[PDB]
Amino acid sequence: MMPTPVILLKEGTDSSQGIPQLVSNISACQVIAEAVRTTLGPRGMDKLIVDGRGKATISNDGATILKLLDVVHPAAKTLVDIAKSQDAEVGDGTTSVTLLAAEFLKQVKPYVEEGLHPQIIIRAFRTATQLAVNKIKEIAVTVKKADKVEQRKLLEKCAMTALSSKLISQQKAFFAKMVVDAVMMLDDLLQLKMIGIKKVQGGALEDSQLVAGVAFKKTFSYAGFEMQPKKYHNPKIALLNVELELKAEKDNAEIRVHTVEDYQAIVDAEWNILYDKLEKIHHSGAKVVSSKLPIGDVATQYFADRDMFCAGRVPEEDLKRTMMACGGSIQTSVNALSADVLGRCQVFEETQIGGERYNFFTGCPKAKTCTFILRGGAEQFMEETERSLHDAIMIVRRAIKNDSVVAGGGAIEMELSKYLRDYSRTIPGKQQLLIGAYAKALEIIPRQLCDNAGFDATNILNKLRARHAQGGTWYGVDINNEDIADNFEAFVWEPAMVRINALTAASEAACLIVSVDETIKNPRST
Amino acid sequence: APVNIFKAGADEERAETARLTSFIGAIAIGDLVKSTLGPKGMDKILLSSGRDASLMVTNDGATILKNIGVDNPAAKVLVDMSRVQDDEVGDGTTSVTVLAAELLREAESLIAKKIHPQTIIAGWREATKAAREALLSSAVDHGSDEVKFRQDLMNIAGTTLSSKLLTHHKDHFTKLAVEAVLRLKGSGNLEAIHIIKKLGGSLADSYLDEGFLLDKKIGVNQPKRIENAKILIANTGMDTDKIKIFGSRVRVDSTAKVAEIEHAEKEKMKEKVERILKHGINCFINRQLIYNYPEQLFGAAGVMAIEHADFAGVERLALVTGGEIASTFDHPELVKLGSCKLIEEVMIGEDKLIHFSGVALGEACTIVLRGATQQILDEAERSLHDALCVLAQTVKDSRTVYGGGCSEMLMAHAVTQLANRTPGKEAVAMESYAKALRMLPTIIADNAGYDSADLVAQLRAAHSEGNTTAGLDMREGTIGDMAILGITESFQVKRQVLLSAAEAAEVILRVDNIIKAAPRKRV
Amino acid sequence: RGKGAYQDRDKPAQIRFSNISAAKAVADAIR
Amino acid sequence: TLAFDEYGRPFLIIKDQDRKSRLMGLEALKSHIMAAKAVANTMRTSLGPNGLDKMMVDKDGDVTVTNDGATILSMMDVDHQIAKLMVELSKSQDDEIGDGTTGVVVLAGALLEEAEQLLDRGIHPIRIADGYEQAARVAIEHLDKISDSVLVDIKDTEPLIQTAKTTLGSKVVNSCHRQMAEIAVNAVLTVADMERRDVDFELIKVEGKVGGRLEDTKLIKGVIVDKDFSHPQMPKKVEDAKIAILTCPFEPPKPKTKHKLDVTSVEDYKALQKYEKEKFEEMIQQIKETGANLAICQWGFDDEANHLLLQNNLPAVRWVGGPEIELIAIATGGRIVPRFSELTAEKLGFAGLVQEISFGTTKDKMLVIEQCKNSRAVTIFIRGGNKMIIEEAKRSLHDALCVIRNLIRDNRVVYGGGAAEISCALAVSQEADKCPTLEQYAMRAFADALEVIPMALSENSGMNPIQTMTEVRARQVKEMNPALGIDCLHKGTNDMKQQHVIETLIGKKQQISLATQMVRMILKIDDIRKPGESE
Repeated sequence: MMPTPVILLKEGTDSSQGIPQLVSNISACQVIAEAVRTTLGPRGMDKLIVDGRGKATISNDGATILKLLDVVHPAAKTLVDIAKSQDAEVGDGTTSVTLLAAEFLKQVKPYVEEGLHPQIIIRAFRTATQLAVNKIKEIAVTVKKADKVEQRKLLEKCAMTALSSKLISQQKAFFAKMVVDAVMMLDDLLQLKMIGIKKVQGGALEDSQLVAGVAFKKTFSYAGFEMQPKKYHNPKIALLNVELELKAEKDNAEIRVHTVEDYQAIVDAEWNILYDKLEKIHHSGAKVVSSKLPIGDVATQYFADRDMFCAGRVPEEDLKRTMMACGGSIQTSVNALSADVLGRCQVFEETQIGGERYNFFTGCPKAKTCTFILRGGAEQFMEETERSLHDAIMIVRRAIKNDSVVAGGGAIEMELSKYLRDYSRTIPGKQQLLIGAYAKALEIIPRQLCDNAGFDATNILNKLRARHAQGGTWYGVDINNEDIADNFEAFVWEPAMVRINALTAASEAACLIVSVDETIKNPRST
Repeated sequence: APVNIFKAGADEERAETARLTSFIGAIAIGDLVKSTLGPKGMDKILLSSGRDASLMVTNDGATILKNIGVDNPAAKVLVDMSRVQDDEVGDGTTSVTVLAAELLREAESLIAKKIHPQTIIAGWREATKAAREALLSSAVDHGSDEVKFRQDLMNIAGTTLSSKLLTHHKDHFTKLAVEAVLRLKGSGNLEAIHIIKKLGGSLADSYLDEGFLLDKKIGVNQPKRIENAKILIANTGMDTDKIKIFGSRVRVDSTAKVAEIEHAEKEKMKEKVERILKHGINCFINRQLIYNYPEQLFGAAGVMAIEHADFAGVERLALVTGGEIASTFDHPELVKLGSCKLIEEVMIGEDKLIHFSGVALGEACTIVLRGATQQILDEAERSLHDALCVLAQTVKDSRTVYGGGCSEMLMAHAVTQLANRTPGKEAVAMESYAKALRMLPTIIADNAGYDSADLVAQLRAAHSEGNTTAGLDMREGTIGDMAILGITESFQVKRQVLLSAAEAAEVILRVDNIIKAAPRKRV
Repeated sequence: RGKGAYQDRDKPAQIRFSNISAAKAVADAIR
Repeated sequence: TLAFDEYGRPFLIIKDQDRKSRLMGLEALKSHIMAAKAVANTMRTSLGPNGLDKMMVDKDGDVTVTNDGATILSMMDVDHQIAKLMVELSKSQDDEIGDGTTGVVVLAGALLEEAEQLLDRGIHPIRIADGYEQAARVAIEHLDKISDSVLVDIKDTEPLIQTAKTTLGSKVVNSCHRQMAEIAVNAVLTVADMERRDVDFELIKVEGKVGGRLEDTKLIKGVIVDKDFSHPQMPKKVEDAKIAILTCPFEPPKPKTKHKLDVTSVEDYKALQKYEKEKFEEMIQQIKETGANLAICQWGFDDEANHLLLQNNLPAVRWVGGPEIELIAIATGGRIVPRFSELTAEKLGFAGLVQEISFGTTKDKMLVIEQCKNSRAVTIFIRGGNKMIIEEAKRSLHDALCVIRNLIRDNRVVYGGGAAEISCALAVSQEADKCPTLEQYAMRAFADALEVIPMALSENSGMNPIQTMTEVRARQVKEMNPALGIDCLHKGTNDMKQQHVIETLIGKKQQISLATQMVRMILKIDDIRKPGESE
């Protein structure tokens, strides 16, 4: 009843200010965190979310959950945007980052209600963040056994760990070995665009295969492609961007004829031009001819009578991979074809995996790409499998170039809280209530790694506190025995960068929330 | 009819849907209660639309049908039939319902053969007479030799109860039915055996009270227990007597006279109680309520008084105490008193009741019915009512027939043997009567889950060559001797099932046209 | 031989189970 | 609370939060299992030789009665995200193997049903899912222990015909129990590639025409197309066919580009009239010079061509479709010729008697080829007294063709009739107690679930499942485990070796693996976020 001037300042704008607005902003962050609280750890559960199309997605990755929640609260969006970054920078840093960032605010929530201006909180968050990050660098371990079985084992252990919290139980040795070896097929850019994953329905997880070469799905064909046998033991591959239709035109020409002699000559010329191109393709050995452009009926029969195979309408993404897989080049014009532009492989066959036809290439020793073929009993089943392969490849790619790893589980988070407590007990004044709050939030990881599957959370956390304060700092939470286990000796390792970036992103998220005092929402929304 | 309609808001059906919808709607009644026929049938729950829905679980066809709310004007014919069967004998209500339905089903099939409806009716009349003789010639009599008569009552009680909730409690409730009736030795009032329903304990924990229980606990300032009490019952006024002058006022010059009259008012109430007490009594039951003033006078006299035990409670007490209503007391020497041993109160189901034990000439009893749930209590009560109603008549007409389908096959045999001596125009209808009679042992076997294809063939084959006592053995799934097994039914119950189904069924066959008046109060 | 056969196809085929489920819903309510 | 904060202000997290629903607990898990019971109760009614049919009414009013689970489950209107996955399970089995369209739903349902008690015992939902893997490995390993075959795919096709009889015995075509079993064997073995063990699905075409009876279904060593001779008086019989396959219209050649012929003088007008007449004569004589006596054309004819076809005694048909001319050229050993001027005798097809068949009062004029030369394609011609039995017959023969292909892919078989399922259940039970660390309850639940198949088979066969299961399971232990199953009529004894009940090894291996994986992906869920009303 108060803002009732004779002339309004703006229009109809909502505005909140002060302590209830900060509490509301923190509360929104606590609620959105609920979407991932049960997804952490090897015994996390999956979520089923239905979109407006009626299609469900089943997943447990934070980078897929938070994007489907239809968040509108200005503050809750903060914990989503930081997931967008961690998806690129880290990969594993999804559920753990969201939960820690939310806890950073919960620990100070009971204090921000009664004074304690955010200006002092933000400075303490920055101090504690720098302390925690430096501590990781001082404890991470490396190896000196590069280009030996010791590095292969490191990468395999990184892959088997990366495959945790997926729809994977006994297939870790099956997928992990192929992920490590698939990446070693790449050049020294390790560009992920060189690894394809394709889903073929039918069969179990263990029936998947890693193909050194490429394959295409045999798209729209014409009458005559039931012919051309699919048995080749040493084919050459021509990748062309040439039109092989009779109706190919320049779209701007008109052929004006004044006599019958030229009438027939044009009719014959149109057929002769097509045959000229086909004869130039021949005499090359390119028994396999592929193009992104149509290949018409006349060419299909020409190739059949010449004992050649062709297939058109191949997407550019597969032609580029085919070029890199077969070791050749892609030529647009046929007027300059030679043996020096063709690809080569040993086996080219059309198989029937899952009932659908697939044309596989293999046998090229200079294959810079590969394709992993997934088999499964459902669309969603394979879709979740594909996601598990993308993360495992990402962790292995990074582990090859950065061998600095830390203990998994909550082992590092307990040591970080130990270091911060040792710091805080040497600092006088208000900082004791702020550095400690940062440290206390760090236990959300070993807590949730127990709450989602029992393990007597109260006492097993007390054990971690007793052990880390007296002995080693690599102790975490086992899954098989409901007690403490040494993650270092068990080789439960994660790249050091996962936690370093998690601390940075979680700290910045907190500073974005506590630094806001006012929210202004324009009324114009149509 | 549909062309050139001259009706206001009414309609009619002729020769096309009138009989079709009548047969469908009526025959459906049989299928409803069909599942309740025999010792292995399942029970129904009937639900209301709301407003204290008062859920009822029951087996008996009469209690099912009377709560359905049948709207079809032809189906109502069989509903009323089942009411009459319940009112007359109190048993066989399912059997007569399904028998009439099966007769009607056959009639529709006979119409499809282009048999005139009057020929079908005529054939059923002849077949009915044949069946009546089969029952008359097969009746079993019981006269003297009481050691055999009592066994017959145990067989009749067991048969009726076997079809109700009280299945595996036969060793308790069979005696409660037979002995309660035998103790009456008089008119079948069916009110001299009272049932009190209490929660707590199992059905097997029910028992028969040798005496008589009253409600309305023993007063305020009155003895709680007197040995060798003399009992007086009454139907008189305790207070506000307003003696018989209508339009009389007290009109005085001062309030002193009002106080003096008030004393006179109490003096006459004192005299009234003294006139009752001169009888020499220990226990006083009055239908009308007892007010504060006579309650003190009876207490001071050492005599208990019960107020308003029930409207008919005093009449029931008269029969079990051997006294008289005594609505007026002016000649104590002409008033008969009762006598008992104990008037103590007993605790039954956390409720104190007044127990008159050892009462002379006690031609009445009370059954104390215990159960876990209210649905158990209500269905168990009905089971007692049904068995007592049949027994109260069996002790008057000792003729019985053999059950288990035996009587039904005997009736079907007589109809078949005579139908084959008649010309085809009518024999086809008499045979249909016998076919309906044989549906009853078929339904009984089918509800239990027995191979009726063999039980019916074996039972008919048995009765084709003597074996006039053969019937269904519902324990093993075979054919047995009804006399040895002890499976019998009251003659009157079986007679009425035969006659009622035949008489009611004709009502439907005679109708070719239904005229339906315009409805009222439907908007 | 199977010594007989009986086809049970009627409304009780579902009630015999529906009544049990309703009772379970309350039985667990106060667990 | 949502839409109300402790300060009296609205509290809004996600768009239209008041129209959402979330319930996690154990209720998401019980809801998933309960919904699966509704699915299992459907398919269990069509399992075994007495399986009952379903009538499916489509959204447009069309009605078809089928037994094939692929046709039943694919026509559902179920709006439940997990029940939809139960349909995908039957799809994966149909695509890989093509047999167990009923079995994988019944088995997967039993695993979900038996799992219900395990949650109530307090066993972690994921430990249940993992426990099924430990038991499943046992059943799979023993499944491959008992297997033998004498099929060589040369002449000793007796067990191959028997396999087709086992599959077809469940369908509505038992009036042709033998006839269709033999058709299916002959259809595949005449086109299958013995070198690679591959069978190309395009080499067996299935056609049909309403009328007659199932007993009139024949296997034609050739192709069937819609015949429509361009000239109505053209003879309808060719005894020795020399077939020209042409993809050019019988009209004067035209350019594909913009032409716009300029005509100025009368000499130009009249000269063109002559030149065009000659083109009609040349295009026909170019066929006769090759010795051809039957032309089959993708395109139509000009009126001028029909007369020339008559005078040159050259029968031909018109407007034969893409896949029809493709199959004809392959079946007859010929090649498709682009133009008239490219015709040569070397590209002609060779075939025997060519005839068209008239059916009753109709004008269908269907092709029959009597003789062929080393054809690698066959056509099945299905008859029937109504549209429904013919469409079901198409699926019945499809299943028979699929199990033949499966034996060619892998010639290892097992004994059916429930013998494999009961034996697996017994094997898992024996190892379920080696060792009962945590998973004792889960491994036993798996063994019990395996019995859902002989139990449902017993019910549909009219037997009591307790009286039947207790006898067979005892007999398989008291003596060295025979291939002892169950049946409805018993056929004497239940020895599967004497009843010849043959099923494929790779079929059952997929049924166990695919059912197990489907159960896992729907147990490990505890949160469903489905939207409600639009507004």
